[PDB]
Amino acid sequence: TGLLDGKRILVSGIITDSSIAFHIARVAQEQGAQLVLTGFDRLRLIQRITDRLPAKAPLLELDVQNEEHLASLAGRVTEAIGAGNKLDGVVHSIGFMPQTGMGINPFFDAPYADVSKGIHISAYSYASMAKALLPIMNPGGSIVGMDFDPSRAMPAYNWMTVAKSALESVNRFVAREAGKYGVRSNLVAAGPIRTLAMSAIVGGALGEEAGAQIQLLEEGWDQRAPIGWNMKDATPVAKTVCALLSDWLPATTGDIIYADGGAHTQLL
Amino acid sequence: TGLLDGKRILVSGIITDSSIAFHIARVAQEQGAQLVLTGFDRLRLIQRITDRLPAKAPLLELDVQNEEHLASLAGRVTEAIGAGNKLDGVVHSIGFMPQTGMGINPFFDAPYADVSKGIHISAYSYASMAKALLPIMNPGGSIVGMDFDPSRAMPAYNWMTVAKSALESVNRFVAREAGKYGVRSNLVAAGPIRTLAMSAIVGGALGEEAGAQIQLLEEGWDQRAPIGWNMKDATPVAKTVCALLSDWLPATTGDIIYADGGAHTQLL
Amino acid sequence: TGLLDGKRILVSGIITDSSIAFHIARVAQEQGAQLVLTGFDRLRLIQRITDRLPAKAPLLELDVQNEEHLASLAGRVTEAIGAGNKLDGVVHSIGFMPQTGMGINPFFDAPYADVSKGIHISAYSYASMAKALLPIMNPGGSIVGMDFDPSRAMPAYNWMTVAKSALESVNRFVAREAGKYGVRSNLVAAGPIRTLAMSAIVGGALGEEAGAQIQLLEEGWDQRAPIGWNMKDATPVAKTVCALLSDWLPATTGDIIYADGGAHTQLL
Amino acid sequence: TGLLDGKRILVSGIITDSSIAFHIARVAQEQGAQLVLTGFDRLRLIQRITDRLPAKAPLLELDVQNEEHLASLAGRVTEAIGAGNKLDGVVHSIGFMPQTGMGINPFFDAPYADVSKGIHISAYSYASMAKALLPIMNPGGSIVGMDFDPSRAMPAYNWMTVAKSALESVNRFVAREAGKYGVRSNLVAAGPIRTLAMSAIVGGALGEEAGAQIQLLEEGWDQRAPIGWNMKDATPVAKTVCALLSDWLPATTGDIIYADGGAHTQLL
Ligand SMILES: NC(=O)c1ccc[n+]([C@@H]2O[C@H](COP(=O)([O-])OP(=O)(O)OC[C@H]3O[C@@H](n4cnc5c(N)ncnc54)[C@H](O)[C@@H]3O)[C@@H](O)[C@H]2O)c1
Ligand SMILES: NC(=O)c1ccc[n+]([C@@H]2O[C@H](COP(=O)([O-])OP(=O)(O)OC[C@H]3O[C@@H](n4cnc5c(N)ncnc54)[C@H](O)[C@@H]3O)[C@@H](O)[C@H]2O)c1
Ligand SMILES: NC(=O)c1ccc[n+]([C@@H]2O[C@H](COP(=O)([O-])OP(=O)(O)OC[C@H]3O[C@@H](n4cnc5c(N)ncnc54)[C@H](O)[C@@H]3O)[C@@H](O)[C@H]2O)c1
Ligand SMILES: NC(=O)c1ccc[n+]([C@@H]2O[C@H](COP(=O)([O-])OP(=O)(O)OC[C@H]3O[C@@H](n4cnc5c(N)ncnc54)[C@H](O)[C@@H]3O)[C@@H](O)[C@H]2O)c1
Ligand SMILES: O=C(Nc1cccc(Br)c1)[C@H]1CC(=O)N(C2CCCCC2)C1
Ligand SMILES: O=C(Nc1cccc(Br)c1)[C@H]1CC(=O)N(C2CCCCC2)C1
Ligand SMILES: O=C(Nc1cccc(Br)c1)[C@H]1CC(=O)N(C2CCCCC2)C1
Ligand SMILES: O=C(Nc1cccc(Br)c1)[C@H]1CC(=O)N(C2CCCCC2)C1
Repeated sequence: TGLLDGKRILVSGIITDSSIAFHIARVAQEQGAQLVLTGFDRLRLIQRITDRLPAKAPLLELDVQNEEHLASLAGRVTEAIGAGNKLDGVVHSIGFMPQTGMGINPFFDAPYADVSKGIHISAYSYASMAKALLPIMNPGGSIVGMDFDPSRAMPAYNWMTVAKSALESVNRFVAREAGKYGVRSNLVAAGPIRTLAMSAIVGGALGEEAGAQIQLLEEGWDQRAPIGWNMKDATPVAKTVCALLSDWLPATTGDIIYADGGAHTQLL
Repeated sequence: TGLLDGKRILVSGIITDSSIAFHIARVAQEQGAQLVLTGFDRLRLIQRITDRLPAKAPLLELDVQNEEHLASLAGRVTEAIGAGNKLDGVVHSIGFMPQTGMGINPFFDAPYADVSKGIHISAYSYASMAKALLPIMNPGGSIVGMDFDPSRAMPAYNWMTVAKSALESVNRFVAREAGKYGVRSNLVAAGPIRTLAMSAIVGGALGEEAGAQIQLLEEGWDQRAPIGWNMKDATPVAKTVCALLSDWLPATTGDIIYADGGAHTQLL
Repeated sequence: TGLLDGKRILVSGIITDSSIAFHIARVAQEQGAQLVLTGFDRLRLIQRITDRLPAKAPLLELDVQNEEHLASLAGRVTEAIGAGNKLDGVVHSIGFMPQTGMGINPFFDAPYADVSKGIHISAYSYASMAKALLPIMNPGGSIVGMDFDPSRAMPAYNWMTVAKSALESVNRFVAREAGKYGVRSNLVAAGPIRTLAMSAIVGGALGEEAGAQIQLLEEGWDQRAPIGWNMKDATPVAKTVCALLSDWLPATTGDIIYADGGAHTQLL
Repeated sequence: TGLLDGKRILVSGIITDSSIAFHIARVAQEQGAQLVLTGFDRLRLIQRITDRLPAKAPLLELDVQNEEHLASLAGRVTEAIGAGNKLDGVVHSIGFMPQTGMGINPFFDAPYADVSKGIHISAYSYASMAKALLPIMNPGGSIVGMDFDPSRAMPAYNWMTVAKSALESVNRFVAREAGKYGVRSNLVAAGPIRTLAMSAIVGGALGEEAGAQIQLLEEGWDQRAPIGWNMKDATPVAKTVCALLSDWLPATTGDIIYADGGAHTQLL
């Protein structure tokens, strides 16, 4: 009876209880969705974290840089949700950039191997996951990825900005493919969320100046947002992802929905 | 139990059974909303049309060019929904441009009096309506207006394009005001919908070349849209408006959601 | 031998020696252009100001709200530059909004008559001037208007933002008409320039909060701009307008060039 | 006495006489610039081609994937233009994507190694070249790269679209670095130019459907462009690059100038 009643949804990207994907998973389950989860590398940790979700959900291993994992993924999902069943939704909440590509390390000093790894995980993998899963998605389905608005440059975000610009472009091409299946593809551009790592960066993990810059970004964000922005609360973001996973945005694809308090619409 | 259960929503803009606002009203009522309707000039016609909606809804007169109508509107709404009750939602589905400002009449030949009238009704009135109704809206509420993507020029749409560009700008300022009330303001940029008037234009009501241009626009739209576009079906648009009226896009304001099949994301 | 050698260019919008148009006129003359000037209302003042330009230029009266002035304009220009000669360039540097539509007066309290007047002068008149002058422009010619980036809302600029959004839309339609003549149409989106009026607003002419907001805008602008921004210097803006008036941007029309230090490309 | 009189400009990207960079080089020399050229792999061919330029220019080898080439580049340039002299301009006209990432090969079938190579050459190298050359650029200098508008998806261009989206993002960060040197960074988004390779693709080199799609793109481009578009003529593009290399766009950085006939401003 919830927003997502009866829907089978794959959620990637949980690593801590502060992960945006954890909150996406929690809200989707509150709204009646049946989930399959995917996790990278630390599956014991991730199972222990996801035990706290309101309902049980199978956890599958997925390193998006691993071709074998991607080749087997649809079969492993079908095993978890049962033969003859398909997915209605896929959430990509995956991002990574080596520390040379973010923070106080100069923009020009990031080696391309590092940048390439970040773009692989943060942008190309959105296509990789759609390739793997569209064959087991139902018409009317929905693929959602997470974005951080890269239309303008900003301090420290550096090559991760570039990776997000690439992701936005990938999403428009994934929509062309997904459309053949009756499936939508979209991104949610979220405001800053104080995940574990972000608090670590604010605390200086990538250099003092980067931490200072993020605090400034956060303060400015809430100021600009006409309805404000609470960086400690991922729930408005998770709700937005569930809106796109639902039946209520049926004519939106290849697009970007901004769950950012309206900040990007305001100069000051 | 629907998406809009318990919500009180004002819907403007119904004039025929093919009006986008009629379909918005129908879907909102299907999803549990309690409506108040507003109508321009032809209230007997509009009552007869809206008798076909699934539930009863009070019809109020509102000419957005009439200062008296706007000054009395909140009191008349409060009378209709009962003292102590406020609105959760407001739908602006109002547009007009004199024939000198659209169609085959040359762009340069539209007198400013005509253009000004079109901008008054199509853009300024979004601010007028927000001014009148924000004092009787609840926190968490939502103001939605209808848009037709004006970021690029196109044949025949002419000064109505300009009016929509102005509307998009107005919406960003209305978000700043609405935010003070805990209310969101957004537009839905819809693909072409074959309303009575559009079929009239396709049939040559504003000149043969304009009709030909709209048919080309419509065909191109469905081609570009990765999930296609059915100009005869307003329901995907109405669903999108209901999504914004709901609780499920709580961090989106001053913004534009595209219910256009994804066409604007694709060149060809 | 200058950039604009041999070119005949009409420059509107001079009212003080700090007007952007004064600096446009000065630079164009330095670069070899032969000018015709147009002025509103205070022609004695404007002649006295423009006596300080490096070369003589005929001054013609043009109130863009006056239909007679617009109807006679091409004939008066042809008289000034000589029969058989046409214009190569037209600069629109005209803007106005009543004080109810800018400053600390609330957004919702601007009467539409005031907003309409501002849109007439600031947006519709770009079309009016193109209508009047395209019949006496040479192929390869260039129409340039002044813009202040309205893609996001901001404090106090209010309905002038809306007028600029409308102008951007008008410019795209003027390009369609101008193209028939082999003429380009573009806008220059300038950073903040401390004209007489702006210093007056900073000094509180439209309310204290508006003045404070502009100082904040100015400071933020220079901070964001990767090459900085000097609000006291209009010359980089004037140079950009001359670039568009020249032969060196032959494939750019309906477009917006940002002479803003790069500020709009940067979040922080 | 030309537009670029006295300026020392590095031009990369010549491989045939139809290369956009050849035409950029030709026009810059016509306008008084003194050039240094860089070439990839086929230096005998490139010397023979560039012998046809109006003036002599040293050719240097530069594979942007080669760290040694980049590390030595500034020293080799300084050798060619003489100690104590610096560059005023740098043109990046470099792009590549393996055939798996463009054409009729499905979007999902491009291996990441191929995509990474394309992004390395087409996007990261803009940063690589700026890193190498900013230490030998004069204040007031200008870095220009070539772009093909990737804001919307389109048939066949596929991962090259993604690479261009990344480039646009890189350019905004390169502007932040370049600004420290008093140097601007910008892209020129060109309309389609019928280079050797493009004619090869139109002739079916990357599959019949891709060729058909490009012909459609080309036809639509000229139709939309308000001043038209001649895919056989690179000169308007080269002129635009020279405008950015000149002193006449001094307040534009991190930005994109569209030398596309105005096509991107028009829907139809
Ligand atoms: N935190 C914010 O402020 C913010 C804002 C907007 C968007 N986003 C985006 O939201 C998404 C989730 O980020 P988050 O803030 O929740 O951080 P997070 O660290 O909780 O999530 C990132 C996830 O990426 C996964 N990942 C990394 N490498 C992987 C690989 N090889 N294979 C599979 N998964 C891999 C990690 O295991 C982790 O689960 C990312 O796309 C991020 O860019 C974050
Ligand atoms: N039809 C499409 O293709 C399309 C596409 C995108 C957006 N839109 C927009 O959707 C909205 C509804 O348009 P529609 O196609 O349903 O047409 P419609 O003719 O059914 O609706 C337009 C409404 O505006 C009302 N109106 C006109 N002058 C008014 C005034 N003075 N005061 C109050 N109301 C007034 C009319 O009475 C009518 O109800 C408009 O904003 C239109 O621009 C339409
Ligand atoms: N000053 C800035 O910060 C800034 C920034 C970006 C863009 N702009 C724009 O540049 C242009 C010039 O502005 P400015 O700052 O030089 O101010 P200004 O006051 O010097 O110029 C505005 C001009 O508009 C003219 N004008 C007003 N009503 C008119 C009418 N009825 N007919 C004809 N002309 C009329 C005035 O006489 C004046 O010459 C305007 O379009 C303005 O919006 C200004
Ligand atoms: N042709 C068009 O329609 C078009 C349109 C817009 C933009 N562009 C862009 O203009 C630029 C030039 O393209 P073009 O059409 O003139 O094609 P071109 O083939 O003539 O130029 C591409 C150049 O990239 C060089 N290159 C490839 N790999 C390299 C490497 N490892 N190191 C150094 N250089 C390398 C090639 O040697 C060649 O000189 C590219 O950025 C292209 O994306 C082209
Ligand atoms: O890093 C972030 N913001 C951030 C913003 C500005 C500067 C810097 Br340094 C960082 C947020 C946005 C984002 O994509 N994140 C990712 C970064 C890679 C690992 C997963 C989380 C976290
Ligand atoms: O007119 C429309 N499309 C349209 C598109 C292209 C050219 C021309 Br002429 C028309 C649609 C979009 C739009 O705002 N409409 C309005 C026009 C004013 C009266 C209410 C409906 C109808
Ligand atoms: O007003 C301006 N900036 C400005 C910016 C922010 C808030 C406020 Br209040 C003002 C500048 C930009 C602009 O279009 N101007 C116009 C305003 C109308 C009269 C001519 C000059 C001056
Ligand atoms: O490829 C092009 N257009 C193009 C457009 C649409 C589909 C396809 Br397939 C191709 C043009 C634009 C562009 O970046 N080019 C590059 C491609 C890589 C090698 C150098 C030239 C050529």
